[PDB]
Amino acid sequence: EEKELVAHLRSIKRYFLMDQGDFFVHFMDLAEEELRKPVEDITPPRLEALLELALRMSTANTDPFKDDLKIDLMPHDLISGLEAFSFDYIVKWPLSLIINRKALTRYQMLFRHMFYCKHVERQLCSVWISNKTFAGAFTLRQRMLNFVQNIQYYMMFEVMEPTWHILEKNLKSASNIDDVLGHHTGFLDTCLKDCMLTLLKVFSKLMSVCVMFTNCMQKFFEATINKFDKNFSAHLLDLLARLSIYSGMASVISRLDFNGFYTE
Amino acid sequence: REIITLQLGQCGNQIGFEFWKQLCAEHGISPEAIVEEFTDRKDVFFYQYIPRAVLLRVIHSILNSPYAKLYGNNWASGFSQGEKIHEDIFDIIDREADGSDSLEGFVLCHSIAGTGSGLGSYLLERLNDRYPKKLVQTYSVFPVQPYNSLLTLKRLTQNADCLVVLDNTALNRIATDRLHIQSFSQINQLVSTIMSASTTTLRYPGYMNNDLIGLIASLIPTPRLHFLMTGYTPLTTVLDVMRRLLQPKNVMVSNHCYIAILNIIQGEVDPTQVHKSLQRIRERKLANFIPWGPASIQVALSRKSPYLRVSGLMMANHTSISSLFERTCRQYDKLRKREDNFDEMDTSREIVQQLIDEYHAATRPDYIS
Amino acid sequence: REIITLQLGQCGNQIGFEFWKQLCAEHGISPEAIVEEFTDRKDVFFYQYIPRAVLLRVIHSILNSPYAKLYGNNWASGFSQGEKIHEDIFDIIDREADGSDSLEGFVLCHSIAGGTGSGLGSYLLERLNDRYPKKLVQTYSVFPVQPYNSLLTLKRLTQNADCLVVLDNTALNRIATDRLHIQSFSQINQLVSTIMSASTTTLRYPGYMNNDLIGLIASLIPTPRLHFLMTGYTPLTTVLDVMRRLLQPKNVMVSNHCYIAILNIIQGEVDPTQVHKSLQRIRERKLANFIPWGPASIQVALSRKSPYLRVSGLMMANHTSISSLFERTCRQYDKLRKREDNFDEMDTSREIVQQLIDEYHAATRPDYIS
Amino acid sequence: LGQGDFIRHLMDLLKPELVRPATTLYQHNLTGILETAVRATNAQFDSPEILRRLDVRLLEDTGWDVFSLDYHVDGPIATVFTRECMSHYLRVFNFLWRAKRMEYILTDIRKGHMCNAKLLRNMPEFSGVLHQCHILASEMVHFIHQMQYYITFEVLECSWDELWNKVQQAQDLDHIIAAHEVFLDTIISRCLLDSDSRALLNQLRAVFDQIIELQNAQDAIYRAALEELQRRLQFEEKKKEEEEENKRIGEFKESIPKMCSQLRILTHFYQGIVQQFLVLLTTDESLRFLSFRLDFNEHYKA
Ligand SMILES: Nc1nc2c(ncn2[C@@H]2O[C@H](COP(=O)(O)OP(=O)(O)O)[C@@H](O)[C@H]2O)c(=O)[nH]1
Ligand SMILES: Nc1nc2c(ncn2[C@@H]2O[C@H](COP(=O)(O)OP(=O)(O)O)[C@@H](O)[C@H]2O)c(=O)[nH]1
Repeated sequence: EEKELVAHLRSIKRYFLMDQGDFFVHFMDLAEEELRKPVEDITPPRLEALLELALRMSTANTDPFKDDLKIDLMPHDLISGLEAFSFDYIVKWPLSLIINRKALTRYQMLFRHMFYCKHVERQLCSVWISNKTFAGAFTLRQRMLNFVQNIQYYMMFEVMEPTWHILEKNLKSASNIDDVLGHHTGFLDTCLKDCMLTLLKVFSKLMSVCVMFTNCMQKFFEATINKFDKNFSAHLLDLLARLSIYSGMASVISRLDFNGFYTE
Repeated sequence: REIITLQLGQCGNQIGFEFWKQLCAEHGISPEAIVEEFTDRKDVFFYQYIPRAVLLRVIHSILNSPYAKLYGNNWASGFSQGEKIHEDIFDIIDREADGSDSLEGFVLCHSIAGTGSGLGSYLLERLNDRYPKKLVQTYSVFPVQPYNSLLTLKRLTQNADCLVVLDNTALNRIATDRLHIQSFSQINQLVSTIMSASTTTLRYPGYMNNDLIGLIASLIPTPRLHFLMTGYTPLTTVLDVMRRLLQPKNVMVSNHCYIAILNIIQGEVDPTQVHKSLQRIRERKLANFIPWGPASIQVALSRKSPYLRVSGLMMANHTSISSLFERTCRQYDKLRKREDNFDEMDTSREIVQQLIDEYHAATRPDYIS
Repeated sequence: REIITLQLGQCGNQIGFEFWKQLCAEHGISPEAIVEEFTDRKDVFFYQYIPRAVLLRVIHSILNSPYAKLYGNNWASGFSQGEKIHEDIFDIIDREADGSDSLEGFVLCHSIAGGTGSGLGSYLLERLNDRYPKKLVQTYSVFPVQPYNSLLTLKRLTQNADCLVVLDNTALNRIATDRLHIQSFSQINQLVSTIMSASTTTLRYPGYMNNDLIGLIASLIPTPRLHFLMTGYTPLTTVLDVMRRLLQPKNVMVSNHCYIAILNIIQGEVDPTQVHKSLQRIRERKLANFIPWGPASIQVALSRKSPYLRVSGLMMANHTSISSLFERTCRQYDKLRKREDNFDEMDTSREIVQQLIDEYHAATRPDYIS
Repeated sequence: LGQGDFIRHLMDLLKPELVRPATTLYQHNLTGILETAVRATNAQFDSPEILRRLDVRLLEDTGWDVFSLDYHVDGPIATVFTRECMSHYLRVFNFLWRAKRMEYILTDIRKGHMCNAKLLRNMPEFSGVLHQCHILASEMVHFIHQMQYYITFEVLECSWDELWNKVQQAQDLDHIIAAHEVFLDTIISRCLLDSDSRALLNQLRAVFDQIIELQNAQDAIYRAALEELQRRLQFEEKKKEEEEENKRIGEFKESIPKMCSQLRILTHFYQGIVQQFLVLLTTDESLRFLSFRLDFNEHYKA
């Protein structure tokens, strides 16, 4: 009731899990040119001025706790400039027992993994208009767009959402703080497990050919489009081979292919 | 990113005037353009509140309506007069463009059946000249009539980056079957239900689909196959809604397979049985897709306006839309054998034949090359 | 320091009377020029209460108004008649001037569209530049044989008046049809008086800065030629929203290009700590451009609303686009010069306004100097 | 100086006095001037008690270096100020007095130019060098008219708000002293009057000096054009000889490029002391809000 917690966890979810859409489509649109620059070249006084302006102009203006978002450029990538950006959240004392630096970097580990997948299909969909006024790349763009927009749907409505839906109800029947401290870390270790965050590094290298293919099309050859095909399609088949060999982690295949394609 | 809409002809005005009325009520906005006290993103269509519309004798009917404080029959007559006011109507669109922060699209509402046909053919040509990076979606409505209809299709197949078909014939059936009307003042109520529920994901921000180019690039795989049809069941679980959208009784259309499906569920249904229904739809095989490329079905949830129960809308890219063209193509040749160059009609005739062939080639396991 | 205002012609007299009505309502002063019981520095525009006005048919309308206790169509005819009564009006002007402790300026409210007010204001500006050499002259001129009178007024205003504020009836009528739904003079004059009263807000309510007319003038006008300003009034809530709605072309009373100087006046009770964040974000998003040669910035100041009478705001800009308007007049003059004692004064006027338009067009270049 | 209305009139009356050297200045004369200002401005409608303590004091050159107000306070109220708040206010009042005369100078120059061009607008050979006199002004008044805002909004209106907020809720007179004592440790810090920010203030003084040197090199170029104009008026009004003046008019045109080399070297040194000033701000946090005020539209920093 006082210094409420359930009305405090929702605010973190809007930015960390990127629930709020109006805030990111307007932030990356403003702070893109200033993120492609390399690391140790961008002034944080320039980013934070855009973050503050991104919140107020968006529909996140109705948020009492919005003033606790800080920019934190990580030194290491998800083992520069763009791959070294992640929000940071500062909280007061009494709530710091629940959401602390030990269990906030986890919110910051599954954020960059979603800011990467949101960035690629943001520009992959941007080349969609440039070509529309040499003609065999449209059927390859279909192979990557129907992959990221089939991972994002599984990553947002059938992974974190279900776990979050449980946590909200699982905090109405709490009895003591060392239980809430269990229903929380019991929610972060599940999101990091159902997602590919726990190894499965083939996804990391799989994303390289997607973003790089956007660069080739942005340079406007015919022997290079077909070169990406044999390279990306081979990397995708390595994924479904390892995603299938297990004891959901199996329903993901039904999301990747729906027409019986990739039956090889 | 803002979307400035256009309304041409008696049709475009009437559907747009009733589209805004559906939106003005879905938000807490009085018809006096004043917010009522009574979270929903409203900046895309409204400018801080005024709608971003550029209309073009029905106008007087709007100026007498309580919403006054919110703002021949030849295809050649439409294209000719549109050239005489080239600078007039482009003054308005340009002054409305730069005043906006960052323009995104041009949702254009016009019927291809008098002056809206010839004028809309003129605009879709002129927009691609000056604005080369702006999407142009059109909510065209299907009904000398064969001539004016197909001539717009020449422009709508190479200029408009999207198109949503809504034929009055299939609508009239649903007007007769489940509404028992026998009127324009009634079928437009269904059209306004389709137009408003189409952009429900832009006005209510969710996980994805926070921009118009997100709804477009997912369905339309190639620049040519850019025609979409709609499906709206409520006239109860997610399985109840998903099964009804795929029935041919609900589609607003009078081998064959789908290309991409997007489901809009505006209910408060818990997001846990969303994957179970998709799993079931695959098993019973209620719909088939293209064999060549990987085609998947996507479902999206949203939140109903509290100021105004489960609904559902489906954006479909179906090859069976090629049938509507053939009806236009057929009646043209009959009028071509019944009666300064008359070459534009024949040149338009050729490109429509290229399109229909592309559809019937899309259902082949070797559509590539 | 006391400011004396002058009202010429029908338009000038009407807007001045409505401005005085608004200002008397803002303070506790009854129409009978008696203070009502019910901090606001009122000595600048009022004399201990009587306003410092010099009115020059509608005078009968004012005398029949409840505020009685408060006091041809050619340019050449106006100039001649103003020359005829030089001493008569200047005795009044001089007695009202030397009666004041320390005079500061001469606010002139008149319409340059046509009639006798145009030529009379021309003559008065010339004679005031002659007699008083140390008095600033600001002019709330209102824009509409009309092109002749207008261009002559511009010729006299581009060298004499040390400042000027434009007001076009076309933009006012556009705003009236848009957001007031009028289809009248007595309706657009309301908005005009609102803008005018909000213009001199910082002089009547003392703040940290802007306690004198020079504080408002010398900040904006960088060179003696570029002395034409435009106005914007957004409230028809944070300061960022106000500043974002102000820079929209939808509100500016004006029918490459860049800015020379911007001034914002905020009359609300807003939190004054978010203004620097507002300016930071405005610079970030790059909503407005500045001159490339000299360092030009935007200034913002706050004030207090009249308690006897909510967040409002006004913007005064020095935009190079204003020259466009002159061009139209110029153009029309040429069209009037080829369709029909010496008739050379109009030619000199055309010459000097061409000079001014050329200077404006050269101001937006990275090498405007020299 | 939070009144503005009163300090404006007070700077117009002390102008004829302080220009003289300090040796001819005696305190008993200035009090009549101060009393006159309080009667003229809006400060007359004020509590008579607080007006009994407002007086003058003479610091121990020129009259603009030894004048300052004191507002001495004795009695029970003296346990809040404690002889140290009165030794900090005068340490602040000097910085607000300098940054106030450096502005009323730059609105006097900007007033001269509005009456200057209304006289000598008939000499097309002089506007070439008169122009450099305008640009250097409008480039100099920006640096001052912007620093005035950082003084108002980011030093006074912001640091005073954290004081009136910790007073209407404080109590026991020991949360008031501690709230008023830190209110004098931020203003000394937000202004450049700190101890470790010495290199910054002495750098600002040079910019304060260049404003005076312009005001001295301006009237010299201004008056030299009015003499030649006045002679040119009388050299033709009495007669309406011709060869003995063309050499005087001819040499007058030859002295113009000499004056142009002054304003060309004065400007090129003014920009060299401001572009050096900004580098010193990147040193302790609230100063960053000043770098944006000056560098708006990036007129500097290339
Ligand atoms: N769905 C629908 N279609 C309409 C409506 N009103 C008109 N239409 C269509 O618009 C066509 C007539 O266009 P018309 O008004 O003559 O265009 P105009 O010449 O520009 O005025 C008809 O074929 C109708 O199919 C309406 O209320 N609803
Ligand atoms: N904006 C505005 N302009 C006015 C108003 N009344 C008159 N005018 C302008 O004044 C002009 C007429 O001036 P006029 O009275 O004939 O001048 P006179 O011959 O000296 O009396 C018209 O062109 C109008 O544009 C008013 O109430 N508002």
